[PDB]
Amino acid sequence: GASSSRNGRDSAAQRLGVKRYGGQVVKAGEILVRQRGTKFHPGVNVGRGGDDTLFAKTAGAVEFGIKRGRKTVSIVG
Amino acid sequence: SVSATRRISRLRRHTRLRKKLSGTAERPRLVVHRSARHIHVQLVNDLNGTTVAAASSIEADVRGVPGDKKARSVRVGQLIAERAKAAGIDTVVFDRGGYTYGGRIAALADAARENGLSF
Amino acid sequence: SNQLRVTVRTETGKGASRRARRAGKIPAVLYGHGAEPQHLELPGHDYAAVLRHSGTNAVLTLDIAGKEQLALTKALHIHPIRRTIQHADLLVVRRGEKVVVEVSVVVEGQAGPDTLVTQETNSIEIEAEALSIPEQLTVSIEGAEPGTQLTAGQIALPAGVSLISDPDLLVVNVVKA
Amino acid sequence: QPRLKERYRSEIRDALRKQFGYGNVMQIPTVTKVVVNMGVGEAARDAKLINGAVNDLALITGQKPEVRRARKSIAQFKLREGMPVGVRVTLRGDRMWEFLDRLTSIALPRIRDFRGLSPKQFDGVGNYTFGLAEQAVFHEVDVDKIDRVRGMDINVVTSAATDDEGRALLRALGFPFK
Amino acid sequence: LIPRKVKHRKQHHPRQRGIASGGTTVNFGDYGIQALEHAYVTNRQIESARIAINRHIKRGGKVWINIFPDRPLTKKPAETRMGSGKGSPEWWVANVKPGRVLFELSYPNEGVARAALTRAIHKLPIKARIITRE
Amino acid sequence: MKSDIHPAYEETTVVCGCGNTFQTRSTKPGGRIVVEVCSQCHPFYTGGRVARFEKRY
RNA sequence: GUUGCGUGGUUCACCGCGGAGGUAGAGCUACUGGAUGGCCGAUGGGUUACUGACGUCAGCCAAACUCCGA
RNA sequence: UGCCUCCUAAAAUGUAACGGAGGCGCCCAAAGGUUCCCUCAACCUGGACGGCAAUCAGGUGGCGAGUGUAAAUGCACAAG
RNA sequence: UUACGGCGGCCACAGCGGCAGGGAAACGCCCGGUCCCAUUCCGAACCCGGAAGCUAAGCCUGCCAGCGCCGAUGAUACUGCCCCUCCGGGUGGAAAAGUAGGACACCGCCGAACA
Ligand SMILES: [Mg+2]
Ligand SMILES: [Mg+2]
Ligand SMILES: [Mg+2]
Ligand SMILES: [Mg+2]
Ligand SMILES: [Mg+2]
Ligand SMILES: [Mg+2]
Ligand SMILES: [Mg+2]
Ligand SMILES: [Mg+2]
Ligand SMILES: [Mg+2]
Ligand SMILES: [Mg+2]
Ligand SMILES: [Mg+2]
Ligand SMILES: [Mg+2]
Ligand SMILES: [Mg+2]
Ligand SMILES: [Mg+2]
Ligand SMILES: [Mg+2]
Ligand SMILES: [Mg+2]
Ligand SMILES: [Mg+2]
Ligand SMILES: [Mg+2]
Ligand SMILES: [Mg+2]
Ligand SMILES: [Mg+2]
Ligand SMILES: [Mg+2]
Ligand SMILES: [Mg+2]
Ligand SMILES: [Zn+2]
Repeated sequence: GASSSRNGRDSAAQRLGVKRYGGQVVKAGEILVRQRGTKFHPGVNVGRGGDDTLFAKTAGAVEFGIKRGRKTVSIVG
Repeated sequence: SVSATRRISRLRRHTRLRKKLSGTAERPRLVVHRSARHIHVQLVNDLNGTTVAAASSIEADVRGVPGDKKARSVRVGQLIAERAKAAGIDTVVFDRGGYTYGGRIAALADAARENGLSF
Repeated sequence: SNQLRVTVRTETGKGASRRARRAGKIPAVLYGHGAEPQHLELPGHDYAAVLRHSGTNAVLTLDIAGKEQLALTKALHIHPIRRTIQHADLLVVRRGEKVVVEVSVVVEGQAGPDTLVTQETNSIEIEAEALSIPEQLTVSIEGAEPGTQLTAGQIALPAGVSLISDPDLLVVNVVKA
Repeated sequence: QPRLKERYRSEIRDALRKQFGYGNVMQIPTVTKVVVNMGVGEAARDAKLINGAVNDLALITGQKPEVRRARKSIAQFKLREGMPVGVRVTLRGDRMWEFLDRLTSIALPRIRDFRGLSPKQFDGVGNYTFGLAEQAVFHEVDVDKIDRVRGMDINVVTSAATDDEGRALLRALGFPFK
Repeated sequence: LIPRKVKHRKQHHPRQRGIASGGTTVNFGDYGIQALEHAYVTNRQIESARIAINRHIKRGGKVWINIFPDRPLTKKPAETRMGSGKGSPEWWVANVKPGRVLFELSYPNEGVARAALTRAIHKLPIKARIITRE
Repeated sequence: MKSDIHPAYEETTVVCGCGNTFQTRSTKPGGRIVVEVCSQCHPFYTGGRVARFEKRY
């Protein structure tokens, strides 16, 4: 019998995606969206992060929006 | 056209610096609009889009100032440096408008840094 | 000429469209010149016969709870397997507007020499007044050599009828073999 | 004040309104720029375009040219990307009118066996391109201080809308057409 | 019939559920064979039905195959245990759902056209029927 | 960049053997360029076998 | 899982409100590929009955296609 | 046989097989930092050598180019 | 109130294209390179000093559905739960496509002419 000598491997799942949803109250420093690239962009009171990690700069409430085609994540203090 | 190229290219430069410079209630944004004859300036407060102070070279006080176009840029730099202080403002952020910092625009900016504004 | 007795639908949905079909009726809508659309039943076989004759354009006279209304057939939804009308789109007309209609092109002639006759489009979309709407418009072949191909341009269409499809729709192509 | 420019606004600027019926004087065509380049493709090998193409176009035109690098590698040309293959100068203003006058007066008849330039070499807007074949067209370079002979092609970019409008401009300046 | 390239040499099976939502009327010709049940119709079955229509009319007329076998099926080597990799592709298959028109025919005679299509239905692993342009 | 990288460029007198003379700004050292032919004295700027047998006889 | 000590409705269900999706479906001149019949016809072939690019007109398909989208 | 990316994976996350495809065990003193400026590939027309395609000039072109390096997610506001 | 100039919201119902008309102040092309500054070459651009010329272009205004864009109602596909041997049915949701149509944007602050 032959073998699947060319296949059989995979990396670990990275647990990416939205971590805090809309209208949800957060603290300062809480990670909102974990992603590769900017699937979401920062807004008011939101910073990007080193590997595009979209955290909170200010305690408040998460709200999603649109700003000229791009979809953004913002915080309303 | 050369004017059609010049309008698009200077507002592409003005959108380029707009990504990093906003202007708020406590710290308004000093926007300059420079032309071949006159220069215009205003403080825009980009949270509701409301100008709180403005100045230009077309008004009769700057119109009768002797000298070159840089001497009339200092005079309009002095006027918004007191219409802002009359409005309760002492710090701003400077907006090039898409032009190069230097020449007539830096002379407007140096007249504003001497008469009270602290950018 | 086409007396068609309709009745206004009571409840609308997936469940009520199925129950109307078990009574032999056809659900439809009536939307027209800037009005709110009407939701209404069709008698089924009496609507199936009136398009079995008179073509599919077939200006209808409706009886909407005692009220009369002239309607063209905009669209039909045929089930692919049962081959039965599921839904009808009816739009109102008033005695002549420049409404758009596709109409079948019937083909006449004799491929005398070594010639096979193929037809690509079956209907051209002409625009005509909203009560004439000719039954079909013909096309003819004079014994065409494998070659010269007849088009939507140089079709035989009467007065008031205008070709607004394209004046390059190849309706009949003739080839060798 | 270059003498081809004062001759341009004297009668050429006014004769074009009567041939082409313009409504406004901001529609009269004018040559905006003259671009000369070498195109030394035999500089991917041996890398000597220094004295060759740079030091003569400075003498022909009056200012130092820009060196143009290659944008994509082509194997058959032995061409690698980022390698100097072209040398280009761009002439505006008074050095443009002093080039076009010096070109048509004492240089363009020095072509060997010269019977005129083609009037069909307009691209569609009214920009004219023709190609020289040697450097000895110009007196400003000498045959004894140069390396191997090479040619150049010269664009004349005008404010003209169409071709015969641009053809009537360059005819009035003094291009000889056959 | 065989594709000249596929992007993916080994695929999952096409899914035999649903009613055909595209290709369900006669477009090109006059008479058409319409499918009534799900099956995988291989390329060997289509060529047996193409030569069966063409040998019953023999000249005159035009046959359309608006079905292409571009989905590959795989097969293990013969006397093998289960599971040491997926097998190599063996068949080429079109996914045929109920409603899908498979063959279309133009012919001047109604009897010979309807009888040339009946010979094709006996070469296919489906119940089917003959439909016309309404 | 418009300083002492460009070659020298000043006024230059051009004369032809025809008698043409005009004044430009060029790179010839001294400004004494002399041509043998110009736009005024060049040609193109101002300009059968049956008859062969007839000429013989 | 059970049991001791804590804590107390924080759990769970339904109703309403605020949110992120790319599956089923569908679509493709919206991309990447596959592909049927025409029309046009690059070039190849043998001077032009064969190849028939690119286009365009109709009808289609896809776990690793997606302008869409429960 | 460890790590990384995709599909399987059933629209959060996660998910198996000797299931379907690929990469990694580096490279860069700039290919890092900041400041400012620019817009691509393809197609068409014209042009000494010069050709399908080098360099040039004018059109058209909203991203089909590009990204040190696999793929996904991104990036024309540019991260090119 | 403007066939005004800016700064934003907004990111095609707002774009692209076509055809007309506009110049008070302003916006522009424009005329020059002495001085700050500038071009991998070039006062083209960037920067500076000017006001002879002109609305030709940008910009603005009006009109065009042409190419794009937005797009129901109804119906269908699919589907949660339930009944049911399959087939299908009951209840609650509900597309994409196409059609009727819409649409040559709308709103805010400052300046100028007018109020
Ligand atoms: Mg993964
Ligand atoms: Mg890092
Ligand atoms: Mg389909
Ligand atoms: Mg709830
Ligand atoms: Mg909800
Ligand atoms: Mg949802
Ligand atoms: Mg996916
Ligand atoms: Mg599917
Ligand atoms: Mg394709
Ligand atoms: Mg084809
Ligand atoms: Mg999918
Ligand atoms: Mg799930
Ligand atoms: Mg998941
Ligand atoms: Mg490996
Ligand atoms: Mg660096
Ligand atoms: Mg890396
Ligand atoms: Mg960069
Ligand atoms: Mg005025
Ligand atoms: Mg200048
Ligand atoms: Mg005008
Ligand atoms: Mg609906
Ligand atoms: Mg829709
Ligand atoms: Zn002479």
